[PDB]
Amino acid sequence: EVQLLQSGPELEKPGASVMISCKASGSYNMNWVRQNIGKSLEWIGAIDPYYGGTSYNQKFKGRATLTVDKSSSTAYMHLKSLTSEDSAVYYCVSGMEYWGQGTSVTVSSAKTTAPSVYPLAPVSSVTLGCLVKGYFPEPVTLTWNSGSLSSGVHTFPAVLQSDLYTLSSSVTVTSSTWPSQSITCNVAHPASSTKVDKKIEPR
Amino acid sequence: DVVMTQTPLSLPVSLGDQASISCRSSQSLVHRNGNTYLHWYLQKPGQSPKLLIHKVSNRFSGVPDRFSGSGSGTDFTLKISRVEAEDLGVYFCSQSTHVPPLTFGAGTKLELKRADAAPTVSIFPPSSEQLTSGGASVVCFLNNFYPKDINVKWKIDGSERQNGVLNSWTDQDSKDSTYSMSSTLTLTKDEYERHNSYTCEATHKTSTSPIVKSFNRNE
Repeated sequence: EVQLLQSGPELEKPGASVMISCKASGSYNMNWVRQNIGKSLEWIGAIDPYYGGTSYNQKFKGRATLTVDKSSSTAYMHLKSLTSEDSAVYYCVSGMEYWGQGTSVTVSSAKTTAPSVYPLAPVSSVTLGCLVKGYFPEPVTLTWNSGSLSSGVHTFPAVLQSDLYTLSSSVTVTSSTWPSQSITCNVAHPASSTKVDKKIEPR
Repeated sequence: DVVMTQTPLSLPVSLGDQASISCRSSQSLVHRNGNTYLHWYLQKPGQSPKLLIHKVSNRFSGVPDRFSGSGSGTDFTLKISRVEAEDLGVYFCSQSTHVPPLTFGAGTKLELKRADAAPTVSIFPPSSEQLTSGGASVVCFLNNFYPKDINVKWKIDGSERQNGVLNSWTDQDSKDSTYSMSSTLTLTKDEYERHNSYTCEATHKTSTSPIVKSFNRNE
């Protein structure tokens, strides 16, 4: 019944602040909830769009400020003094009934960094891979043979560690397919205008 | 604050099975006004949560009647009479009797059952390209296994190395219902040139003994 459109991904340094928006349409208190990397949910607080009254989780009361712009049917969440614990997906929720699509916030000291892309060649079926290391921010995209190779692929979720991301992908094909045919991973990182093709060669 | 405890953490089912999931609160959710503010949400893979049941047993608009909620006081249950593919995802309970703060259970993942499957394990030495830049990552894929729990250790010249490991896991495969894992051990080139024997070792339900793949740097 109510649709909630949230603003796009945010990237901030430790100690900085973030402001995220939630535009409501259709026809209740606006709640904000954090979803942590392990999927756990934490309620931040709520605001009455009518008069502007608020209620906060004591955990967030010192750093979070909720506001509403009635003229634009838009709710805002401001969160200051950010730490890595605040790297999460933030949802606005109307009446605890309808959820927005979520806004990612990443809190990191990292600067934009292009990935290094490394071929993973083997030491009836053969497994090859592609290691995409040391990039920031998300996302990267990875395909095999320009997308024509889609079966037998496992592309793993990116993981942030020491303030850079790593991703990897494996592809498994019949032994008669490679190296008799070519296998290439195609990696794109738009934030750094990176587009690389890494052909996997026998060692 | 009220602690919501959900069990089990993971519930594997076959399509068509009944499913029951439990949510227990650290104290009674009966409010002084007579209401019990216990609610259930489903978050399907890649989506935002959706409300299924509010105030113990009220089905939210559009929710099919195969979903039902029951319980009282501190003990609550969500039942699915017959599980469908579209029901797979993470179920959360929440309480709003004792606020602030409203609190949530940790989630129960409703997943598909299939036959046990041993992982296909593949190990990869550093690429020549990476070595040129002075780094040395060793990668192990453990692919298409079931059930989901698995443990990996890296052992170098017969001794475990814990520093420099980065692990990632896929969600349940849409085609074969299996799970996969990637483990990357990142060393400096100097460290790599100090030891020659590299082993990726896993434990998994499918074997009483460790599952291993190895290589010798010196070929």
